[PDB]
Amino acid sequence: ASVNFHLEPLRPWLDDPQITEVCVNRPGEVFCERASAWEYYAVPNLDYEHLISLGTATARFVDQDISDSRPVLSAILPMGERIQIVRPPACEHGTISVTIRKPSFTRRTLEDYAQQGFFKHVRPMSKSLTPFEQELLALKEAGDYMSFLRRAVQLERVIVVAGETGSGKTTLMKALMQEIPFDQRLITIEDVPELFLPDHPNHVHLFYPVTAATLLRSCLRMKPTRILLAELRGGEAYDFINVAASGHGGSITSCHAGSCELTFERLALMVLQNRQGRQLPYEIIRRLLYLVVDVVVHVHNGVHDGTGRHISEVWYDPNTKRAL
Amino acid sequence: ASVNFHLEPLRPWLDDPQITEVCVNRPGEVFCERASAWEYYAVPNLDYEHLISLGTATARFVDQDISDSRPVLSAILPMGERIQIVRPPACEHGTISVTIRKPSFTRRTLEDYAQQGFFKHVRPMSKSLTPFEQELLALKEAGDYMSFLRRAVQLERVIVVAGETGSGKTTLMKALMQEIPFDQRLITIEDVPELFLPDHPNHVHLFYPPVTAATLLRSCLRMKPTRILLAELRGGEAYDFINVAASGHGGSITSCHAGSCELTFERLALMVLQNRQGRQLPYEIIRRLLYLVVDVVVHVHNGVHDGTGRHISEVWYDPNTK
Amino acid sequence: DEAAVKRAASVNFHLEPLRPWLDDPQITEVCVNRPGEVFCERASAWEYYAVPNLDYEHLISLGTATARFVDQDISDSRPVLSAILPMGERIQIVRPPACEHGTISVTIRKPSFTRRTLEDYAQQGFFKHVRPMSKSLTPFEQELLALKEAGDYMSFLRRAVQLERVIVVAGETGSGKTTLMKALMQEIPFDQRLITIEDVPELFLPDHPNHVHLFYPPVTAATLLRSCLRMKPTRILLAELRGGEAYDFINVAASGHGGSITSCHAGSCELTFERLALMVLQNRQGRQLPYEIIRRLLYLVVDVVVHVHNGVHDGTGRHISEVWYDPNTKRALSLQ
Amino acid sequence: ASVNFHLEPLRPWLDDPQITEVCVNRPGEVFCERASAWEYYAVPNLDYEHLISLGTATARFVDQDISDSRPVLSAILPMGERIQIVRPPACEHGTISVTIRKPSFTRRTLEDYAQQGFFKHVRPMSKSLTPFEQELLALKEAGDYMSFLRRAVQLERVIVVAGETGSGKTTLMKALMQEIPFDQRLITIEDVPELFLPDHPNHVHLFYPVTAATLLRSCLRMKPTRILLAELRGGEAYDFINVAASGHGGSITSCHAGSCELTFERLALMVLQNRQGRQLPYEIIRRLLYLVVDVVVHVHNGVHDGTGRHISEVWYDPNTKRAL
Amino acid sequence: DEAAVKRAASVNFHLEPLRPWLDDPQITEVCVNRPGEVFCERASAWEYYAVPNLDYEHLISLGTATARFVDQDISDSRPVLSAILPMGERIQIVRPPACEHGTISVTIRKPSFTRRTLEDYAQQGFFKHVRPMSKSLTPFEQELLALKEAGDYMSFLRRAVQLERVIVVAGETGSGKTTLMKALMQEIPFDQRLITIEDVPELFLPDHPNHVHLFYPPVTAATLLRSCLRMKPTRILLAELRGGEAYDFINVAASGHGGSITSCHAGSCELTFERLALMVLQNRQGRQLPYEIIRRLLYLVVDVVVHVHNGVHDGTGRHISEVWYDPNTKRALSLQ
Amino acid sequence: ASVNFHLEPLRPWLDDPQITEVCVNRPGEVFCERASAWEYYAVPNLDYEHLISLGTATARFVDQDISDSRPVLSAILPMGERIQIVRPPACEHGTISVTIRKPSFTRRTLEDYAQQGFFKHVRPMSKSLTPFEQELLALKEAGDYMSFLRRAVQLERVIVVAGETGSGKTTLMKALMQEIPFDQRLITIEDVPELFLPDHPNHVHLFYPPVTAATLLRSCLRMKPTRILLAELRGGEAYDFINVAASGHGGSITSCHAGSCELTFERLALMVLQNRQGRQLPYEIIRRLLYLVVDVVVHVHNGVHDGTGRHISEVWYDPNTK
Repeated sequence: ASVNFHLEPLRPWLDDPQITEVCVNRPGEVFCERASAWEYYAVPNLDYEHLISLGTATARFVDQDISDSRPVLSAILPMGERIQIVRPPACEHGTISVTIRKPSFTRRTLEDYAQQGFFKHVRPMSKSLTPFEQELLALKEAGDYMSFLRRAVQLERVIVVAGETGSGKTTLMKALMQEIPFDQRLITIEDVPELFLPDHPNHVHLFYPVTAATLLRSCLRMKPTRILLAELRGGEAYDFINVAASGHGGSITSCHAGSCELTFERLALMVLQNRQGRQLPYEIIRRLLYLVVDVVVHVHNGVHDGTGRHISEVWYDPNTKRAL
Repeated sequence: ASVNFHLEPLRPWLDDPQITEVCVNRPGEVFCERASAWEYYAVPNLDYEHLISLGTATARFVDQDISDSRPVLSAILPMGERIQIVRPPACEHGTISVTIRKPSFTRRTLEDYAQQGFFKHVRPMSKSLTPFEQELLALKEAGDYMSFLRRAVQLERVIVVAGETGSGKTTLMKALMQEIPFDQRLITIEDVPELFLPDHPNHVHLFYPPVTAATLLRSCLRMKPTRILLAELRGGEAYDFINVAASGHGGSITSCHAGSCELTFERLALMVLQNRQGRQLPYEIIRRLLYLVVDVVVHVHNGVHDGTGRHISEVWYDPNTK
Repeated sequence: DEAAVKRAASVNFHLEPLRPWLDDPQITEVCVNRPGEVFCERASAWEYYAVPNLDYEHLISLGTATARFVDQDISDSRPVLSAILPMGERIQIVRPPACEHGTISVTIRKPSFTRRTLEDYAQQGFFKHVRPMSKSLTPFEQELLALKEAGDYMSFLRRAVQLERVIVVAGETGSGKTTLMKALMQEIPFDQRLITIEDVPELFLPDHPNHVHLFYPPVTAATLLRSCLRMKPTRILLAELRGGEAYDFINVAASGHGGSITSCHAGSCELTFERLALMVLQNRQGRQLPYEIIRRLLYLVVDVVVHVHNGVHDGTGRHISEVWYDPNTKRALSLQ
Repeated sequence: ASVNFHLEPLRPWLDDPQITEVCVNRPGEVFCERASAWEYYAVPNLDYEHLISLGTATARFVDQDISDSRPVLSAILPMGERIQIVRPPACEHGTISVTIRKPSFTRRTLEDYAQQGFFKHVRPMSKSLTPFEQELLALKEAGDYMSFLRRAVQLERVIVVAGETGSGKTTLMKALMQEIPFDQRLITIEDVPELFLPDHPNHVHLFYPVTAATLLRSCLRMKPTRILLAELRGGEAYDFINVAASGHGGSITSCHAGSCELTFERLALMVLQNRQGRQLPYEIIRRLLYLVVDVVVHVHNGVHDGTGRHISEVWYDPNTKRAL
Repeated sequence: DEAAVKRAASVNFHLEPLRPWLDDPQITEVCVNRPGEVFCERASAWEYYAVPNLDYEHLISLGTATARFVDQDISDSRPVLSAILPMGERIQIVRPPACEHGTISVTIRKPSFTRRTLEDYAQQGFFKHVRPMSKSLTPFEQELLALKEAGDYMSFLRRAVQLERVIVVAGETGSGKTTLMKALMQEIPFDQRLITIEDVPELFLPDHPNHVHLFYPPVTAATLLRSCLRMKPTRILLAELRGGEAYDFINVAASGHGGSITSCHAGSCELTFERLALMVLQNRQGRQLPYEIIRRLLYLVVDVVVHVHNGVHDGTGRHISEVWYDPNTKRALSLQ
Repeated sequence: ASVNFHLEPLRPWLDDPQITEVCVNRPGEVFCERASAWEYYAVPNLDYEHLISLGTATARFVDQDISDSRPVLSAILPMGERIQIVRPPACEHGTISVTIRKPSFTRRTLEDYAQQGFFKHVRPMSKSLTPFEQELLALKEAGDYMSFLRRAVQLERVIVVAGETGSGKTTLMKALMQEIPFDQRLITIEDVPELFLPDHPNHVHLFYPPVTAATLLRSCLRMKPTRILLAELRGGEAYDFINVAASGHGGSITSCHAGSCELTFERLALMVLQNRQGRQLPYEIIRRLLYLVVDVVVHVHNGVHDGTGRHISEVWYDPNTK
């Protein structure tokens, strides 16, 4: 009842059966998902103070605490909605991230599905690529790497930006992010603010001094279109694999590595830092990386020959992704 | 004697030798198994309050407690019946679930079994694929995926509905559940109420907010279900799921967030490694357990880029691996 | 001195009705399964004797006296007792929550006094049948193997029990495992000593006078299995393998207790071994074993797996799907 | 100085350079080793009380405590002697086991060794057995198992007595122990007193309610001719292997097992209970058992045929001990 | 507001003598290795500039001001500092216990401002030499391989350094490893930026003006290796691999810092990899790696091992026993 | 300046460029290495008290402590010299051990090395067995075990003396030590003083009663020994032993209680598994490390039964494994 009172400013979209998700990224606004598309609404009556009290109320509704020491909260609402709340240390200051995912009521028979054309698009078996994969392979083969990278982001390929320390990985990552359609929901996970999103109104900045791993798990309950982890460095690599395997595509991240092949090499080493990652045979880890990582872009300092920063290699091998 | 008193409304079925199981899913009704088939009986004088008091009496009989914080109870009654009681944090509100399994007393000699045909049906065990499996393989081969899925449910294949979050897995899972014969006993395990069963009168809804999906799966072993319907596999329960399915509980339907059919088995393995026992298993053994237990994986795709919309991208079925 | 002497005299007092069997050098084991009777092991053969002046209360008192002699308690919350008696006898006592109500189980092991030198052993023919130098081949497991390959599964199962093979009855719940297990138990010779371990009284033995029913509601199936090692059973009949006991089962069987029959919920023969292995991993010591070793232990210990299926789906009815028997892998492995 | 005072009654044998070891098994006596042979001396002035105070004095000489809670003590004496002390819980009541091992001063050149015939007895390489091994193999082949067992004990083979529960293993073990020459030093490790030694004056009974494992390690510092562990049951199996691999031969022990092959099977499982035992691949454990265990005698109940207790099998395979 | 503004102004004050380089858009890195000079990276090339009005005390003050701006301390017990300056520059500062006495090391990384879209990258030719599609074969490591097989080890070693191969100088203690390492360092082009990590000042660089000597006596060889990632060295010269640093070394090298030369006490080339693997296991994260993966990392990262032996035994004198070079296994492995 | 003061009696050798190492093993003497050869010098004014004060001064210079409970010290002097100091719990009584290693300053180009013959001796690395190895194999083959053992010590093979307790391993180990050239620097590590060296003036006796055999082995790395003589391998030190031997310290002689040569490697592996790092190594890798590091195993047998008496039963040598 204390929770339901604090959910009052969200009633229009909470009661609208056409809407599947109700998000608050910062005071004053709401983003709602209606048929897989996001809509903006200006709700001024929704102060930062209001959202802070919303958090506490929800915490007290079940065995739990909300904090500064415990900024990430998961809860189930009276009417069956799931709510994820991230507070000010773990998310951008002055903001309180809320994601409410409404229960699914849709009832169709297998016959109803049939008439919707639900069984018309099953890919039979073939090692044959999708039209999108063919397209990317052609652009690469043509040597048009700019178009390749733009299309890869549009076709929601998982992209790892690789490079030697001080290579400009973050900058390239930022360039790639500008190719993400502006109406998609983005969540950034970082330690120091760099991945700003001026053209992507529907976004949440998450911060770890709470780890990158816990934030990645938080994202699963946050309905992002893409997750943008600034950098893979240790045990999170396993969680990253897991998140991407879960269906969260279109991710862009970065990794210090001396080449494309060394990227997969170093990512494997990071997986072995996870308690679950350690249980996986090495060959399985390497297979997971290939199933999940679509593109590796390596940025090179240009020093054995004074060429300056340049891209040394772009790795893309969907034929091993198809087969394996 | 306190438990026996509360058991009195069930005497007609508890004393009938033809009956092996006596269930109460909600106040006012009883379901009984006679020769592997369930029968409904309306029992008016079996209030919600009567069942709560039944629970406490049975708890005290074994020197245990049962309330909101201890909602799952296992006990053995003095006449040898085993009783499983789930109360309403862990089961549907205003509802108590009771399952009484009666002792087996039948005596038959080796000669009795033979003349009744107990040794006549011993199959060779050729890796040549059971009539049913050939039927399912033929449908997939023909590309009749609707009939395939209907038959799979009817043939009690273990089915995992896969897809990314918000791709309609639950809805498909619900569509597949409507293909389960209406006279079968069903138990749902979920954290949000979604898997409603309007056409399956014999059912129990179990809930987890310690009570977990894993404890609820273990509870199901003592509850005589025909199928177990776990809404979603997410962590350590995957191991318990494997174990339950390996124990001979077939016809399960569940879901799993995954980016493809292979990624489903890939993610399910990672979930098994979250279990204390699952961790002891070599990865190859986990992958082998999944193949022995999981018959079908249906992957749902949102069709965003190609503008295809909501569709099935792949159906995995390989009984030549099992 | 006196304190110990006083405590020794009380035990002896309650041992009085067993005095004849306890003093006879030709008797090695002395058992009481229930009020009014004793079973004694003569030359590896059991003999029945009626002792009416040996009621329930006598045995209760016997328990407590023996407990006190070790300074322990045989209460209803501590119903299993092991002790070494004044004359050197090992005694195991199980009381009424852990054994059949209105019964006490007593097993008295007796010490040697006769086999002191190697010359003694040779005199009573201990070195006479050392003839097996452990055959790399199959003895007349080939008889069993032929019956299986001839398809006569009824004879196979009867012979397997007679030949003391370890048998696991498998099937889904409600498939009739217990009933088949009981059918198989009727094939055990009626003069053999049997001990059942169950949660629910189901494995009744009308034709096996020398038996003890043990029960678990701390007392578990595992503690009861360990207790059996100190009773002198011919076979141990654990109703069902469900968790950590699986490891104790393996160790009981590997210690030379043949002819065990048990059950396990499983969807096939292969899924039986699969599920038994998971149960082993529930044990503190089972966890230390590599998976491949657990699977090897199962194959060394488990001779036959009979899987039961309810044919209601195809309309076949109650039948056996598969009988698993592979002494050749038991062989290879044990020789590997 | 407090230690040296308590070592006074032992001066004759401590200062005798001909003697390498000075043992006290119980109040009143001393056993000394002179040229690998033991000698008895009656020393009445050496009370139980004297030995208790000897222990404490030695404990206080270094960072340590002697107890009931800490009954096993290792120390190095002022003049370089090593002393092992076991007190009343861990050793037979009313006794205090002392073993003093004197430092080695012998100086020989390689030339001195040569004239002593030190290089005359090197076994070249052959898979050929020693005369003793040939002898045992012949007795076994002849079917004379009584003579085989007697000779095995005399030839200091490591013997495991196996059997089903209630088989008479201990009794056979006791029968085998009577074949040990009466002038050899014996140490028994058990939980309940059964392995009495009326004809072996030089002995120490060790007890665990301190484990069988810690007692086995204690034996290394106690100069036994043979170690007699009543029963192998868990992790000690590894320590047993280690002790036997160390050169301590002539051991006799027991193990519940359903056959000879099941003995090695069960012993392997016990090794896996040790923290170090777990590191060994299974094949290595099985190889260690074969290198260390010479004979397995299985005692059988005689029940499939009413034959009574008998020996079912005697396992002896030195040809796999030679090769592997 | 004001507090932060006041603290921002102090840093800028001490940044004044670097103002010309900091404001020039064509300059990307700005370094101070010692009082009186700056080195700046123009187009991946270093340039020397003399700045006399930039003494030791200036740099001390610069450190403290930057520390305060992050609210930290650059003391003699905390001599390594990382910070992000007001205009976005990353700055690494090492002071006098951890670097050469009477010197401070400053490295200022500068932010982009120009490469915002993919169109920008193409304009400055970032997509021009993506031509290597990573050859499964050997480029002109075949040149090195021929020199080794021709037996011209002197040319081989010179070329290996020029070709920026990772080189480990191996040998027993007192075999002259350090001297050979110094000989090999003279083969590094004099215009490359070098950073030495040592316990003992030995790796002097008279012919390499752009260098920083780092020292470990908490500051360790490992923390210094991590510090190097934020300076902008061409190569890192760790005097000796001894323990847990081996893992950081592997990660520095795998991150794209080619041309490293180091040493290791070992009795042969094979014993080098053997000992390096043991050092990796001294690392908290190194311990998580299976042994086979550690050995694979070593092969991916270490190009050449030169083993030195003192021929006093045979009377051969100071010589090289073996040169190990196997790009074919590096290859197979990285492609495996 | 406090350390420099106490260093003044060593100035002649600390300032001589031809000298690479300056050692003090006991009061009154110095040993210096000039061109890989040791030289003795009598230094009267270098009392036991002077060396204690040297230790403390050096400790304070690096802000550490040195007494009975902290007897091993490692430091770097201001002129770049590394100094290892062991004081008399951990080393012989009335004795302090000092080792000063001087910085290497030599500059040579690739051209300088070539003309001086630094690249001329690069061997093929054929698995065909070094002249010395053939010599040793021939002696064993001829059955001349005395000459074999003498040559092995001279050729600086790592030798493990094996046998059961009280079989005379120590005595043989001492006999083998007399075959080490008298001008080589030796360091013994023991818990009871037994490995006396009357004919080896340049030596240090290290003792362990925390100080262990393992810490003492690591100390030896900074002490410039020609050979390390660990009395006995018993536990976790085995790993450090392997590591020291793999680091290029050859000519080691040690002992190990074992019932045969194969049982020696068998027991040494078990000892390695007692080390925290040793535990991470697969067993096959431990066994391989032992074979790479251990050249000879001599087994001593008491000859009790056969009445043979004290003799060598087997000599293991297999350079075709290394």
